Amino acid sequence: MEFTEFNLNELIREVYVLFEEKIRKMNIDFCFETDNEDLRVEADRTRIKQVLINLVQNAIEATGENGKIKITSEDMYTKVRVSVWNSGPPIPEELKEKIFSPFFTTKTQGTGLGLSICRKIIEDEHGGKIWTENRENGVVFIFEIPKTP
Repeated sequence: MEFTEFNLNELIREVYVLFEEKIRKMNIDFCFETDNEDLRVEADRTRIKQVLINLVQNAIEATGENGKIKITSEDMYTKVRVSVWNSGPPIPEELKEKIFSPFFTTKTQGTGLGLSICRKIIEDEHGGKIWTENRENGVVFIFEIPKTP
């Protein structure tokens, strides 16, 4: 695991830069907002990164050309929350939970949403929570981790 202290907002930036070319090519309107530029946490930097990478990849794929992605990060005292919202069709409430389970079907297209590993990292490793809600003309994926283990 190796837990290090880092600016969580630095991870968000690295992941935007990773997908920036694609986001631009697709004419996706991207927004990042934080209520605290220095959002310090002790966590497994590599694994949290992996979660953000998956959430942004999925948001790009779900929103499609001319879509919209917003990431927000929030300082909540002893914990942080990161929200990755995309414009696009809602996830049916029935797959809202199911989506984080180790469930698998050949019906799923592409290489998968990778959300079981996301839940493994956030909840099982970090003691936090990850969930999804339907919002605006879109869908949001939210996680919360404690600031310290």
